[PDB]
Amino acid sequence: PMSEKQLADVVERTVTPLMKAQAIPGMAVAVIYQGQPHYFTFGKADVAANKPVTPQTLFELGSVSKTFTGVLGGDAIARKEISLADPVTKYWPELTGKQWQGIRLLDLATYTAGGLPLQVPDNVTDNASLLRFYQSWQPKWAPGTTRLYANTSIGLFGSLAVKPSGMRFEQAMAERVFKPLKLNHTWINVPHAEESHYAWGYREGKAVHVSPGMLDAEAYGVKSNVKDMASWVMANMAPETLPPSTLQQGIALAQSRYWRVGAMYQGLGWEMLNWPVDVKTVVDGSDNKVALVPVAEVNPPAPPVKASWVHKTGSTGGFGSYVAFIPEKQIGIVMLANKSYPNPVRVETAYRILETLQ
Repeated sequence: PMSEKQLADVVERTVTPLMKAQAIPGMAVAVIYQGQPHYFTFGKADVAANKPVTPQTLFELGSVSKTFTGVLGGDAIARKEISLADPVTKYWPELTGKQWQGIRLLDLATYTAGGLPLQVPDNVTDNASLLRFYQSWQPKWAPGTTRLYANTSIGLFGSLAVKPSGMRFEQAMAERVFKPLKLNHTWINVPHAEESHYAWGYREGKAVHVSPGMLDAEAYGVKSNVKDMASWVMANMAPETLPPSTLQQGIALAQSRYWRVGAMYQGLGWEMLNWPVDVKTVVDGSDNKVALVPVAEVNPPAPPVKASWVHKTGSTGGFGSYVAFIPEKQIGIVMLANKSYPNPVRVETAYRILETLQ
């Protein structure tokens, strides 16, 4: 096996030229190897203040948040509070339009409603306007037949999935996911007392934080540090080491295979490819296209496959994050950066580091 010094050299030799070429001010990396997290930090969390990235620096996870939403939804299924087969209208009866007949929680969770768009419009700022948005939406294809990656899809899934619990989404996430996993520095809203740890993001050289928006918490709103994110990867890679619970069951539901697009399988938030797989296949299987694509159904959904590359990319205006793991090999990686840089580059960087552990 690689020593800690050998692993540090692999990470540093990869990340240093990457950060220079991409103008990424700061990165935090965790490698999961031999059952242990290994932390590596680089650069600046706050350029103007010359504050370094540390293992306590909070980054915006952007769409990596969808993995938390998927697991929380899986937990609600395991609690018997919701079923993926339930109609959307069971949880939002005001969605009376005929286009909503036949659309299920499954379709919201996995982007198969028939072309719900990527973003909630910024001018939609309350529930009355959000209702009008969904009631005006016209699908392009029948439900359960196409994939279009969308915050309006999985974001609405998360909001509806928590309704039987009596808690708002943020409360439910804290009580049912963050707290049982001891993710005590993972936040949907960064508390005032934690702001000193919150990195700035950088877009066109300017310091930025994610803007508020409807469904933000559900689709892109989690902030976390590299230590909690390493714990999140460990819990999802080896849920059998957790005590028996609805959360453990929900982790399994989120890594179940519901649809296939090419070499990618869609979970709840998580996405998977069968392992072994070449890096070019992972890159080609992780583009969320602007246009709709057809899907193949996995019926019934297939339970988690240990021989998988499991991953999620995510960004905000100022941040770029990536998590990936291979349960068969018990290796994984977290890369948090305070600039958004291309998703294929995140995959290539992660794949190269993980390949040295094999």
